[PDB]
Amino acid sequence: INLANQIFGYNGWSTEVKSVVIDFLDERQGKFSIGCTAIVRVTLTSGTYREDIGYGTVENERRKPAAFERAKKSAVTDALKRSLRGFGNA
Amino acid sequence: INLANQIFGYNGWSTEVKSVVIDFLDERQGKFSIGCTAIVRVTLTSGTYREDIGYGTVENERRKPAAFERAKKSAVTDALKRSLRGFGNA
Amino acid sequence: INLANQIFGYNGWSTEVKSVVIDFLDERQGKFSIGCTAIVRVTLTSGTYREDIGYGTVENERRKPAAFERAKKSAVTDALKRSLRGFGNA
Amino acid sequence: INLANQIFGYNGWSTEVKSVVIDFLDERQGKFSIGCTAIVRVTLTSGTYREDIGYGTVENERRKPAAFERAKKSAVTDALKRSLRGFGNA
Amino acid sequence: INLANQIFGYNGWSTEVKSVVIDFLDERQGKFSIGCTAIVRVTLTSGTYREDIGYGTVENERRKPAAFERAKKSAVTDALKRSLRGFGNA
Amino acid sequence: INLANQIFGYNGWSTEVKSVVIDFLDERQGKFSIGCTAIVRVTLTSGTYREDIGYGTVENERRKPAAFERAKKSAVTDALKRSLRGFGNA
Amino acid sequence: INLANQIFGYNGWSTEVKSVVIDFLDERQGKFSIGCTAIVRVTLTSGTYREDIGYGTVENERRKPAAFERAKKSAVTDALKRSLRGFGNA
Amino acid sequence: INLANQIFGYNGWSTEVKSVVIDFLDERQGKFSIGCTAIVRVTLTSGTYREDIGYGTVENERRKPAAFERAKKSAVTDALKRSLRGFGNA
Amino acid sequence: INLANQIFGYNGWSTEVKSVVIDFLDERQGKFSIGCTAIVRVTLTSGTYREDIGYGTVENERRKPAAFERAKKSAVTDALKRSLRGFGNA
Amino acid sequence: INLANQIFGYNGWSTEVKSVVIDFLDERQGKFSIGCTAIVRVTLTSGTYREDIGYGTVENERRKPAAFERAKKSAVTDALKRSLRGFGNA
Repeated sequence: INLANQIFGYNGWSTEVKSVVIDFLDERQGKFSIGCTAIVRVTLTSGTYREDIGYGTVENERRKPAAFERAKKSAVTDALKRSLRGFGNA
Repeated sequence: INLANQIFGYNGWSTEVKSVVIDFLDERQGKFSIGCTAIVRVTLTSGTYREDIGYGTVENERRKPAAFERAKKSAVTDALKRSLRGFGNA
Repeated sequence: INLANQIFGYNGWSTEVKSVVIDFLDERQGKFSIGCTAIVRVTLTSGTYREDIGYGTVENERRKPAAFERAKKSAVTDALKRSLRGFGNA
Repeated sequence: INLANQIFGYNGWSTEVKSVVIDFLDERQGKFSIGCTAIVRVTLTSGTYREDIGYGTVENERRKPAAFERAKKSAVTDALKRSLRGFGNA
Repeated sequence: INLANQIFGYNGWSTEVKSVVIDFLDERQGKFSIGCTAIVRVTLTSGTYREDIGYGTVENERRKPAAFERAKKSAVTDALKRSLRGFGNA
Repeated sequence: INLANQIFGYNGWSTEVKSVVIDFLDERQGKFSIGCTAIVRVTLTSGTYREDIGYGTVENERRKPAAFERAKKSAVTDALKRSLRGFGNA
Repeated sequence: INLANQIFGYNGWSTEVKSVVIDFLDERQGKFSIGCTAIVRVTLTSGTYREDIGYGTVENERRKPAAFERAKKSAVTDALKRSLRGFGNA
Repeated sequence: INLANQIFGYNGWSTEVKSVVIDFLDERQGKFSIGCTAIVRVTLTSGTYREDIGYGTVENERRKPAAFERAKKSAVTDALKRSLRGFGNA
Repeated sequence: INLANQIFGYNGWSTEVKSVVIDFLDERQGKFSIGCTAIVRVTLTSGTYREDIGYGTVENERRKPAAFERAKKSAVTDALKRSLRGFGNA
Repeated sequence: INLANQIFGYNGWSTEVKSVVIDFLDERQGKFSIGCTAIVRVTLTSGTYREDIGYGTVENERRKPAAFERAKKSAVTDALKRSLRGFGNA
């Protein structure tokens, strides 16, 4: 993630999470196999964006952190997917 | 997709997903046959937009990654359809 | 479709799929006879727009590819309706 | 329609279908008597719009997609209604 | 209506149908007695406007053109009501 | 009503029917005793708006023009109430 | 109300009825004891507003003008409440 | 309230009633013990704005002026809370 | 609260209660243990806004002022949470 | 959070809680295990924004401050994730 804040400047690239929505909710023998779709929209200092969508899922999560960490992995998967789409080296 | 970044500038073309919708969900013998339609937008450096619409489907997906890669691959095929429709070589 | 990119410049005309809506869904003998209507508004550089409506239909599509095909054919019909509606030769 | 492109310029008038709605749906002995109401808004190069309301109908069309052409005829008769209301010869 | 196009410039007055609503629906011995209220706003070239509303009703219409000409007569009656409301001779 | 067009210029004052709302509906022995509240807003050439509310009610109307003249009379009495509020003599 | 037109100019003080809501409806021995709440904002020529809220109620109204004079009296008393709020003598 | 009109100018301080919400309704032995919340803002001639909420409650109000106190006393106490919040002496 | 007006200018800060919401309603033998969530946004004269979220609760309140607790507990808690977040001494 | 006020100026960064929503509510042996997601958006003086989401959970909270603590500490965890994502040292 810091590689992005390294290719662009400390005030070069921005983030605006459009929508983060739940896909399903499971209760099978206490397992919570749930996923989420997140759409972040980066904005370089040149006013060029790269909106995309990423997914984040968790399988068992008995303690009920299934809604805890799914959000962060989904959001960071989308940040990685934006770099995959463009700005691979610049 | 990288060819689009090659033909345009590194800050020449953009992407604005505005409509990701899942149409049907199946439960047949555990298999999930689901589809998704994605509509994106592009603010080109010259301010021209080749909006379009793409579709992606998955047949069995026993582990339920059906809702996982449907969105990503629908978005990528719709971005490909954007090149297919307009900007054939430029 | 490429003739539109030819009679105009590579950045001459635009496209904005305003509304794609499906009308019905059939299951008679496992056949899916479904049709959708789509509205688009191409935009010339001068700013003139041409809004239309286009309908795309499929008859049997037993393995349910209808949703995949309906959008593409509706968009193609919509664009042809634009071409006949205006800018026939310029 | 081409006569309108003749009196005006190739980039003189516009078109905007913003309200296309379906009043009823009949299945009398398989026949589909359905109608639709469409509202267009043409815009001259001088900026003087002209918005009216046009209606179309179909009587039998035992083919299930009787919705295929209703929109087209409603829109064209609504454009004809715009021609009738104003700009009769210019 | 052509008298309005005569007193005003061909590009002098404009028109936009704000709302077109259906009051009721009757099925008495197959006869349809239905009415609509239409609100249009006209706009002179000087920027002044004259909003008003009009009503159009049909009694029997056994063929069911009851929804066919109700809208046209409502819009016509309401433009006439605008003419009587203001711009009587200029 | 014409006195308003006389004290102001033909292009001095305007009118904007903001909202017409039907309070109730009656069916007693076929008689329709119904009313409506119309809120119009006028605008002088000096940009001084005068918004108000008026009401028109019918008592019997066996033929059912009860929804026909209620709206027009309500709009008229509200336009009159606007003059009662301000612009009495100017 | 005319005193407000006297203290200010003929085009100095404006009115904008923003929210008229009736809270309840009674049918007790046919008598209608109903109330209405009206919120309007006035505007001086100096671009200073003075928003408030007033209430108009009626008790018996056997003829059912209960919905007739409620709005008029609510708007009147709310304008009076604006006068009490500010512009007491100017 | 007049002290506010004294500390600032006659056209220096404004009022914008934003949200009046009725909390509940009581019918106990005909007594109406009801409360209301009013959110208003004031605007100073310098462009600064103070926004707050105020609550008004009534216990018995056998005659049912309970809704009458909503329009007056809740707004009054919220306006007082605005002065409490700021501009205590200037 | 007055200390914030003291470090700031008399017209330097602003308050905007964005959202006051009820969380729950409890009726325990007359007790009302309810809490409310208030999000307010402040704005300094330098155009530097600062949003946050505050909470205010009441335990027994047999007299039912449990709804009025707001602007006296919850909103002032948000005013204090904003002060804690930033502008600790300036 | 004060460290952010140290690296940036007293009027350098901002905060805007765009959406806080509670995920679930548990009533197990009186204990409440609830979670909340908050989306804040910091804004630097240079018009650069870190939009992000964070989560806050509470397990037992028998007294029911569960809806009280989560709102504050989830927003705090998410403002911390702001620094975790960007502006590591500046």
